[PDB]
Amino acid sequence: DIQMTQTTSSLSASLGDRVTISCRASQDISNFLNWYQQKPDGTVKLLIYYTSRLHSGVPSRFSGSGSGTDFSLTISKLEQEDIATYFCQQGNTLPLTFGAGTKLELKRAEAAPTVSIFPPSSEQLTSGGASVVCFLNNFYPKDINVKWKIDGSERQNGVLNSWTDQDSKDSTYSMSSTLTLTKDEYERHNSYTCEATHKTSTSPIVKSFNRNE
Amino acid sequence: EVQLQQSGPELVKPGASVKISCKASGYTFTDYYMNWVKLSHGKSLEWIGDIVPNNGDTTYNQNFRGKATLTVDKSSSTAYMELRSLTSEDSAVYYCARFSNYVYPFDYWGQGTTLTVSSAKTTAPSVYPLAPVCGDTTGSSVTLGCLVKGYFPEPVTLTWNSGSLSSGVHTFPAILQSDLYTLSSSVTVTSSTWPSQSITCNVAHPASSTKVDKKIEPR
Amino acid sequence: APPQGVTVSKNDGNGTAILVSWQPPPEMVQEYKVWCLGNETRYHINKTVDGSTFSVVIPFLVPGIRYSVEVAASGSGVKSEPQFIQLD
Repeated sequence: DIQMTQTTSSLSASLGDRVTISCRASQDISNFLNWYQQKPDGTVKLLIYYTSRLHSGVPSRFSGSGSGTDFSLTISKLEQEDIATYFCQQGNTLPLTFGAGTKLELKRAEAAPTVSIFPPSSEQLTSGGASVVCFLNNFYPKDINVKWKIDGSERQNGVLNSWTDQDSKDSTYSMSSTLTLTKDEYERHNSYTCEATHKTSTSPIVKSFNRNE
Repeated sequence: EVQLQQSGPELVKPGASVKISCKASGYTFTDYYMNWVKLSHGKSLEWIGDIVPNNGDTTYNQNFRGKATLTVDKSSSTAYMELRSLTSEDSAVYYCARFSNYVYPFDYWGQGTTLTVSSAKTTAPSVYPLAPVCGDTTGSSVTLGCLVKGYFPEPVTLTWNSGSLSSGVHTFPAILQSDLYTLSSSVTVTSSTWPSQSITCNVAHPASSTKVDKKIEPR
Repeated sequence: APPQGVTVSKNDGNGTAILVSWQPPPEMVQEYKVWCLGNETRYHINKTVDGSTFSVVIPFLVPGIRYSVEVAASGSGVKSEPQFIQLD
């Protein structure tokens, strides 16, 4: 089999930048190298065929180039609708193989997260479970840390964190941190605190509440 | 225009089988090979194999031999793929795509079919309202939440005020929690908006034929 | 009887597609079939259009490959004498 290698799985650039995505074949595939674009909604479309040929309908800012085993896809001036995942594909040899894909994201200025903490709903408590939720919204870059404290003591077990995809409007990220306990354990404690640490400040952002009140 | 229409999402238990379809229209079915392609987290994009609609001749990626079986019904312009002995690594999105011959590009793709392989049963979500902490929040804006817990399989659809509230919304990707999914969504509005106006989170879970409306009330 | 006056040309611009066109055979045609063949089986392209269609675009020809183009009216009737085209 022929292995297609896209070394960079994630690439960040600014709008208007010249963006180049690389693709490597484990051996000579001549010029049988195609590029596909996958949108967030799962739609896949042909962009470039035979190394450098632009498919009908595709904006002229897209181009391709190759050298037998080295290939590249270039966007001359990055637009927002170009934010997607790009795959290369060799068609020289069976079985057909793809690169692992390169996902594009946007750069922007650093932004501190807006933090909100939410006690378990009275409804959830009726189920015997208790989820404490912390929203960390509209920050950049994506890297962030959250610490949970219960009655002044750090809690690590029962925490799940989920990041949104980059916001299509302001290019920020958001993350939800959820501490899930049993009802009984939740009611054996009073103070619940979530602490967000982001590169925008040496001081963490702290949101808390007391169960009894 | 050329269209490749794939069948809906499937949930299947480990060890069992599944048969998914790809219905072609807008061209002469026999003019093109039909292919199947797998998109997974573990191995990204993989070519499974192709089939000649005119006679049903198949070519397989050896890696999928013993896993995938391709068939066609040319009278209905439909291609089929059957996956057997299903495991976790089979959970993926499966595409059908055509080409004139294997040196030619995949110029038209189906919309994809999501397969989930799990022992977890179809389960409706519990929907919990997330109102601000009982007693003061800093700022001129207010953030509300909706917690959607313990459903299976994906997906759910979540809206706020039936789409009237669309700005300032973050819906976080669902996470597996003891083989069930949990999702949350936040919405941020001016203090002038809530609680003077009603804000309701709307949750739909098609697999369990469930719709839930949860109004967010002050604690 | 074969389709008459078969024409083959680059659909051009800067792509790779060709445009194949023809006239009806002398003297009821339900389908026209086009064969675009290379030196190996993997280059073989089949295309089918209805009896009231007299041109078709064939995209994605492989550069440097000498293709033969044949058309037949409709299995199918006598094929037009093959014409050849090769892109840079």
